[PDB]
Amino acid sequence: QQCDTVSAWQSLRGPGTGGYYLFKTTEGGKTDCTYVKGSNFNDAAQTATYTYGNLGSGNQLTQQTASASISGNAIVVGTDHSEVLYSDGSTCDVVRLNGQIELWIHSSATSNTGNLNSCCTDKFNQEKGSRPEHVVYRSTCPNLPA
Repeated sequence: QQCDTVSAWQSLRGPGTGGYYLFKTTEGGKTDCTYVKGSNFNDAAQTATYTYGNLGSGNQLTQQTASASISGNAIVVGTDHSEVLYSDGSTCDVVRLNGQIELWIHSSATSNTGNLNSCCTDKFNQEKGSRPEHVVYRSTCPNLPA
């Protein structure tokens, strides 16, 4: 019931393999197959390399890298501070960034998007209020870089 979230670092790192697709967001105009993928995890410093992007041309994911870090209860990539609203550290995250509510899903969770952690879906549904949602992930998205 309490749906106790993991820490921002535990969210960022996740299972420590694979990556995350943006599943739902309040933000319109988002490019299909938006994703992030962490690597080079430094548990002591709570830093990682992020590779991120979305669907580009030629049915290929774009890739750009950045240092990811933690500030308070936010995952920091460039100037973006994504505040962790709920994460299980395993399969899904709900974050707030630039006013938007975002539900991210691990690559392992993409085949059953109707059976996600109830804590994630409840948090997303509560926090979006009356704002329309947008679905960004589709099954035909390419696999993540690696």
